[PDB]
Amino acid sequence: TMSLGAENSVAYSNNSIAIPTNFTISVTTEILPVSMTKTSVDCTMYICG
Amino acid sequence: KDFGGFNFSQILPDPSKPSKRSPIEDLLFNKVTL
Repeated sequence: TMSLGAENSVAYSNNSIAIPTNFTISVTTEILPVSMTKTSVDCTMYICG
Repeated sequence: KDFGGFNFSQILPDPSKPSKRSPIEDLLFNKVTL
């Protein structure tokens, strides 16, 4: 049965905050299709020829 | 649940029932009939 991810119960108190010290610059990628091939089928040559 | 006075009890899951859903998620499942 699938795991939905790790369990990370975070330390919420009423007066404690977490603040970053360092950072990472991360480059992710994302692929999007924008176009198809421009096919075109004539009926008359297809159905009859 | 000490969130400064805010009461997220209607949206947090209810452990004292099965399926572990919030009250609002309970009424959302009971009000939609397949």
